[PDB]
Amino acid sequence: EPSTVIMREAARHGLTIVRLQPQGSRLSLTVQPADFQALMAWLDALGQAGMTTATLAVTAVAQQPGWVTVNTLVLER
Amino acid sequence: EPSTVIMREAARHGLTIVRLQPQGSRLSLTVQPADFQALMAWLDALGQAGMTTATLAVTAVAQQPGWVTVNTLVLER
Amino acid sequence: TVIMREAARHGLTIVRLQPQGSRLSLTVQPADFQALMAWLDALGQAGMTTATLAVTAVAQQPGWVTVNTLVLER
Amino acid sequence: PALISRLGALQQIIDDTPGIRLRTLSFDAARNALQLEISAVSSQALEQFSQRARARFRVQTGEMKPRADGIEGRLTLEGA
Repeated sequence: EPSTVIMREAARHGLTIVRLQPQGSRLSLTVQPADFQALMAWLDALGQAGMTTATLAVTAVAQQPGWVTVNTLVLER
Repeated sequence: EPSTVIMREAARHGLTIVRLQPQGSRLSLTVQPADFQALMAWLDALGQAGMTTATLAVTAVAQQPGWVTVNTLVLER
Repeated sequence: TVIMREAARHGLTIVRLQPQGSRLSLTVQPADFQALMAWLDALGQAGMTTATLAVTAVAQQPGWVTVNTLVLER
Repeated sequence: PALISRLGALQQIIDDTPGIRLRTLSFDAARNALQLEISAVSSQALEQFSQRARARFRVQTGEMKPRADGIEGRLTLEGA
């Protein structure tokens, strides 16, 4: 169940999902500013569960060392 | 957008959503152990936004004075 | 035993009084809940506690309940 | 929302009373039934610190049906 695995792992890595909207066989996610390390751990975990990262665009937060905004994120099964 | 408002308010009250699965006009939520007061504040906020609490079952965490596990939670519009 | 004397002191009645060893199973008439609690709390003083208590709030009741089950001990 | 909104303070003033604790709570809008389950963490505090509590209900828009007590550090309320 794709949405459930996304959300469970999100919580496990200290991330917060705001939006979870499909656009045909792929899900567009909106995520709160995050520790980049945690973000990668999360996406890596999802990869192991059969959801691959289709698109990912992130920008560093100034002035927060280690943190990024997730500008685009699209997952696919 | 119902899922988005639920999740944004959840974060605003220190709560973590793990599962968000519809039945139809009602959404079954799975929620991590929570401060009961925060839970109610959250549900009350959602009530003001037009999603009312249809079902709620909680049990106290025996070693944590203000905290509960959320056994069941179903919202309806 | 002063169950009956205290009952009268708090208004309304015990109907049936069957022991089953150190515990007494009571049937009690519909009562004002506050009066019932005053009564049981009085019985609590000097010994004799409420072991079991099941009540329903009889419809059209500013404070009244029927006593479905009641068992005292000590 | 006299039903939902009165949970919380209801939880607190219960949990605040020296001797007892809200253990379990259930609400079903459809069945209009609020099942409470209060427990003891002592030895006769569930009768003492209780008479009081039925003054707290019936000062808003209440729901009180039965109240079962079965001394398993156990008190089962229904606000239906």
